[PDB]
Amino acid sequence: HMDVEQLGRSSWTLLHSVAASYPAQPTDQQKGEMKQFLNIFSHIYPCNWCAKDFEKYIRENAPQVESREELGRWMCEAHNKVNKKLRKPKFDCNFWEKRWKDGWD
Amino acid sequence: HMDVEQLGRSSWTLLHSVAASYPAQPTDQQKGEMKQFLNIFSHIYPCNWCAKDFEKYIRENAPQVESREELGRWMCEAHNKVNKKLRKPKFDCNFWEKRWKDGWD
Ligand SMILES: Cc1cc2nc3c(=O)[nH]c(=O)nc-3n(C[C@H](O)[C@H](O)[C@H](O)COP(=O)(O)OP(=O)(O)OC[C@H]3O[C@@H](n4cnc5c(N)ncnc54)[C@H](O)[C@@H]3O)c2cc1C
Ligand SMILES: Cc1cc2nc3c(=O)[nH]c(=O)nc-3n(C[C@H](O)[C@H](O)[C@H](O)COP(=O)(O)OP(=O)(O)OC[C@H]3O[C@@H](n4cnc5c(N)ncnc54)[C@H](O)[C@@H]3O)c2cc1C
Repeated sequence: HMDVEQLGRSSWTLLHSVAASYPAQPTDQQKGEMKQFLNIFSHIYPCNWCAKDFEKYIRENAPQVESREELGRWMCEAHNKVNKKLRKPKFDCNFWEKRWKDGWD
Repeated sequence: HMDVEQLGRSSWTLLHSVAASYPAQPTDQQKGEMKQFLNIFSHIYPCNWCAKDFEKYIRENAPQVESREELGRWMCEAHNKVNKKLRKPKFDCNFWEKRWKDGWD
């Protein structure tokens, strides 16, 4: 059984929350585990076509893990690629921090 | 900002969904990435006390990744440890597959 909407909202909540909690100056270790986290996520995400695309996205636009600001923007753009594919409106990445780090809306 | 309830429900949805999609006979690779996924998750989960505990849980009761049936039960019991800590009722792990693999309730 696949409930792709609830799984999708839940999973974006988790991804954007992890990027909002990420350091502005990450350790070399924090950078490496974030890259691996994201790669593995793309292998095991339980919505099979969802997974492969996001996995090609990670290969063609590698996660930017040098800081919170870069990672958050990266996530916002990864999510917007999926929004475009689904004919949903674009999210203003200028407001990624207001939404996910400060928690407004 | 930390909204631990929505983040928590979202994150359990993702974890139980990944275990429901896991093979009954996983490849050696699938086993290794699941272990690493879970370890990294426990490092980066954005609710700091939540994270450390679950990380000690993974060290004291290592993820059982040999099959879907074992992994799903493991996840159910990991979640029940947190339910106990929060004075929520215990979930019947006998019904883990009905809930998360078949999608009823
Ligand atoms: C990696 C991944 C790939 C997916 N691929 C597919 C797919 O191929 N086909 C499919 O049908 N579904 C896919 N899904 C599901 C889809 O993305 C949506 O989650 C689902 O349709 C639910 O949509 P929603 O309108 O409730 O909000 P969601 O798109 O899940 O958004 C949740 C909330 O995030 C905020 N938000 C929206 N856009 C952004 C952004 N760019 N940056 C930051 N915050 C934002 C908004 O506040 C929004 O309400 C995928 C999910 C994930 C995690
Ligand atoms: C790893 C982790 C650690 C956390 N630690 C804390 C913490 O220390 N303190 C804190 O306040 N919050 C913590 N949270 C949040 C907490 O677990 C809940 O998610 C949150 O309180 C929301 O509760 P809920 O009643 O909406 O349902 P949740 O507990 O999130 O459950 C979601 C749904 O899962 C199903 N379910 C319930 N139990 C099980 C089970 N054993 N197996 C399978 N399915 C089940 C039910 O259908 C339930 O509605 C943590 C979350 C995670 C992911």
